[PDB]
Amino acid sequence: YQTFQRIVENVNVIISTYGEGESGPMGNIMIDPVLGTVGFGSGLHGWAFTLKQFAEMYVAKFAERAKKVEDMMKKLWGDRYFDPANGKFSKSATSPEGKKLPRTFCQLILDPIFKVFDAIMNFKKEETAKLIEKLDIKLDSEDKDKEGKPLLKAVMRRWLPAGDALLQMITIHLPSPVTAQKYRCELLYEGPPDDEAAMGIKSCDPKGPLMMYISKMVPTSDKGRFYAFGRVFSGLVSTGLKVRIMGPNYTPGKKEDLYLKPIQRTILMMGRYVEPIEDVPCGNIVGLVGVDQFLVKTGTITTFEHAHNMRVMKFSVSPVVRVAVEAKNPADLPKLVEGLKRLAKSDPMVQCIIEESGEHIIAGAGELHLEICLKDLEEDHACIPIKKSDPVVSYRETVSEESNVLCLSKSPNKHNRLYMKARPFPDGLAEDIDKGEVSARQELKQRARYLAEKYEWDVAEARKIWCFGPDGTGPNILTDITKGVQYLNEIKDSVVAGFQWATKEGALCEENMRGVRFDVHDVTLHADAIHRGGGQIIPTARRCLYASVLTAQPRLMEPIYLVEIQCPEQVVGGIYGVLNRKRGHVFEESQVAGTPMFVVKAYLPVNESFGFTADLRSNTGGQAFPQCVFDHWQILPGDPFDNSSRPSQVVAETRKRKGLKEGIPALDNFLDKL
Amino acid sequence: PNEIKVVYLRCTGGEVGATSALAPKIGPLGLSPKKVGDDIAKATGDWKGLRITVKLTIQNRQAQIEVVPSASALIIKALKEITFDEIVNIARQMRHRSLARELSGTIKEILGTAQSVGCNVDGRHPHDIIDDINSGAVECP
Amino acid sequence: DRATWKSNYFLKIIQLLDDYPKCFIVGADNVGSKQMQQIRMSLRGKAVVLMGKNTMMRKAIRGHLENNPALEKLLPHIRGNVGFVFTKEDLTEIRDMLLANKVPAAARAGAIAPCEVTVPAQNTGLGPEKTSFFQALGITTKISRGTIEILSDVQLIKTGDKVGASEATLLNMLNISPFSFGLVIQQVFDNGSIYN
RNA sequence: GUCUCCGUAGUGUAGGGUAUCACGUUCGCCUAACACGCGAAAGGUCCUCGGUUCGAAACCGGGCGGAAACA
RNA sequence: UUGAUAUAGACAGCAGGACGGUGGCCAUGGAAGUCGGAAUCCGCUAAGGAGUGUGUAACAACUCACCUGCCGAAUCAACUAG
Repeated sequence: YQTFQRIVENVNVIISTYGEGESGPMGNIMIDPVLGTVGFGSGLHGWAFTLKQFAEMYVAKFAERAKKVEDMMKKLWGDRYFDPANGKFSKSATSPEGKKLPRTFCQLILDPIFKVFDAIMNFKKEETAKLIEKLDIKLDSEDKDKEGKPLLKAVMRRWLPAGDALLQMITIHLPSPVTAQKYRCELLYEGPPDDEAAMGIKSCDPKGPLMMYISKMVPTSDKGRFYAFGRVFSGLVSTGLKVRIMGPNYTPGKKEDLYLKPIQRTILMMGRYVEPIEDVPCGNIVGLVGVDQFLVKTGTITTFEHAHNMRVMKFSVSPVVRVAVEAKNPADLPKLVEGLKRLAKSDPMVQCIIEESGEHIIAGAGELHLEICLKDLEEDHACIPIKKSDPVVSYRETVSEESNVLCLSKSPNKHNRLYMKARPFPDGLAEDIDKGEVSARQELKQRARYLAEKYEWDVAEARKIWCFGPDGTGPNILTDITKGVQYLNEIKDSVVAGFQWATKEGALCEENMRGVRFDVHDVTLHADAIHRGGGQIIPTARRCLYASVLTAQPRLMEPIYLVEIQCPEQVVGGIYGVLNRKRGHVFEESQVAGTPMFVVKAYLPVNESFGFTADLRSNTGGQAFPQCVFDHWQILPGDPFDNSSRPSQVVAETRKRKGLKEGIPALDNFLDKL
Repeated sequence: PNEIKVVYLRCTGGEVGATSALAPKIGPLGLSPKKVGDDIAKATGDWKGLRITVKLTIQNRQAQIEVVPSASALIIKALKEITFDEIVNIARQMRHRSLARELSGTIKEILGTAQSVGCNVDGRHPHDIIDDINSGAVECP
Repeated sequence: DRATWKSNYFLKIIQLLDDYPKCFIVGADNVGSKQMQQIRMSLRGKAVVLMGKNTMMRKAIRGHLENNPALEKLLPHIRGNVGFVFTKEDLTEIRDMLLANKVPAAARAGAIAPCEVTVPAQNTGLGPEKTSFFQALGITTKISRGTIEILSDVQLIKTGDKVGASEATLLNMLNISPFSFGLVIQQVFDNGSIYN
């Protein structure tokens, strides 16, 4: 009784602190052993029981039946005691004569089961025989011949079947759909309670607007198709009835994510067995066939033409753990993509995304979750041999400070020469770029005004913007300071193309840079237009730009990204420690309005994320909800120019995977003499 | 409790910072200030001093009084931009002066020695004056 | 430095004993440095406090006070832990303001508590996260208005007993004053005289 | 293991009194243009290190190597 | 053997106190005495190092040398070779 009471008080407390739905919209949620909403049994031995059954045969051995068992059901649980000497209960902890008694609970509930158990584990034969007739349970076949612990199981299973006990308990305590909708739809339908679908869902009138929501999608027997699982909330569904098919990104005023079709058949699911049914009215679960191709992950089904979407499900977990999936054989990529689509269609939380270099990334909750995903993928979703690897961390490059010298390049016919300079960015102007407050589409005068007023930007160069980096929108700016010179206007297209090639196709690891400025100082251009071709300038532009970026003490930066981790009070030290070992720090920690929950946000480098959730669970005892989103980039501390620095290891492995010359070239190939 | 008690201290200064500031991390001690509270705190706290600038915050329901301790460590860096003799004498006078005193000369040694890393009067280390504390050892009283 | 140190202590106490004609004996108990610092500050203008090992004064008075006799009775009067505060003004004023300067000596681990402090029944105001301490110590407390509330006063510790670690930290979080002690005062000396 | 020989333009090559040539790249002539051809330019601290003498890639000592030959 | 401490009371145990600038500078993703590059103070005292170690992401927390209480006579260290 002691352990039972602590367990049930603890569940009461932990439903009080979170489930603010106390008296009011649902009244008393409280879990309480008195009124039979708490059941006792051990599933290994097929038995379960509540106080109610013992109340019943106690009444029997002593309309109005319900109350006459309910009075002593209230009496039995609690601190109230019972005496055997007088065969009467007692609110006192001891007899009037002064002798203590065990409580009514133990004396009338756990004395009998223990008497049953000890006698059969110590093999007490005639005691068992007199108990069975004292327990007046039928003696069926096969139990009078065997013995031992299996006899224990069989006989007390026959005494208290779990089937009837839990069937009756759940029928009397859990609520049927009429009661469920009156307080469930406010978090189910985005539509106002005045719309026609709203009244249907509140009432569950199975003769009007068919409401549906497909959440689980279980695979079929064949291999590639599935059944769409969901519980009907309104209306009555039948075979082949034309119905709107809308998913999450659907908007009522648009046809996107909208489909108009019937269903193929209506199938009930039971265990491993299936059964078609003619029709299903409101309130209950069912599986459907033929809804496979026209839904993604999850969606809803509505007969009504104005019904909006249902509320998309929220997960405490996020697709945080990621692993790359590429086939063993290069000619399985379409097979693989059909596999990934099937996998993403099956489990309603995974995300399959193509990252910038093209890898196929499967993002999920935990390592075991992902493990099951790729197991099913390599078995049935694609049935194709697979190769596994962590996601590759992509890196952007930058310069620490200004290039020391004015870099010079010569055309391969030596008819032209280039003078230019390089700078880093004083602040996160690249962040304003990605935000969009500075962009190519922005006009020259107004963008110039913004730059001059906000970042002390040169007014002379205010009208001298040339390029905005990769694709003309990237976080790299090229301008010109060359004064009064003439054929440079015919070099601009070539220099812009060269700078584009340089930024997209980089220098140290052949990657994109971020937050770097380039200004061309002086140019000596051959008079005629034929000797300074694009194949004669653009290579020189890239040479000179690589020269500059090497001369300026080059640097590397890592995608340090935000981890929003949900955690209770007791193991904030755990997240502190794990972020510390993984080069991470919290910048935002706060308490939530409930009580036990801490919402905590910390910076963490992406390359440190592999296995991060695993050790997080290890140090938290499985008490962490590590949401992960990208935050920003930041300078990687070490200087790649030294070999013994961690950037040097990054650049080496990145060059290795990109299959290039491991050695960084010296300034000889980029910088040339006059 | 004087209608509010958020008297705990803060250790940011110089630039406003704001976003770089720890206001999100020290929100729930008073729960009132938030970013507007941080900004109004630093508007009066931008200057005086120019350092970590430890401050003691006394709430005003919505606003706060960020009284700065006259920390010798803070003020010396606030004064250097060098002899600063009468200035450091005056700075010693403006603090609570207690510093486990026996005499004014005790705090004089303490605050003319506190900047053993910030140098001292012109071309001498902040120790010779401490040994020969005679020039105005009674100048404060 | 030790030899010159002892020489200096002899000399300073000798000079200050020649200077102050009347003194008063204090027992420096298990007292913090903060409280001694603060009283020595409060006493700084009017009196002087000092102490060390309880025997340099013994040798000093027994070997250097023959020329100033009637300074022999302290010899059996200073034993154990002791403190000397030498003052010039009236005795009664010093007595009253010293017994007035009180400090809330906390409930440190492993200390005797000759006082009976029992927790009453009131709303502590604490957040709903520290109830584990009370539930371990045997107090049933339910959250009220978002605050920890103790339903009934229950006895905590008697006199002259040993205090528990979780109990000690309980007293610490509640901030209610445990056994408090500053300067414990035994004997007074006034030019050849003994009193309370 | 010992012994013998040898470490040079990108590549390979010969060689005390400032590294030759071939190809490699650029290159400029010729051609309608390519090819071809020719020309120049660039290009190796001569394996490293210690010594020796006015000075050493050379001469003498080591260390590495590589190659055989014996064992 | 060499040195050191010790009635001005060691050694050892048990009990106390071990503070302000200062969460010293510069490093910072976080470094408060303790990840580190430098400087190395003073007030108070009996005493406290801008720090012995443990520890915290840091705090916090202890711990130490520093001094004091009981304790009242010798003790302790580095070597040496039988």
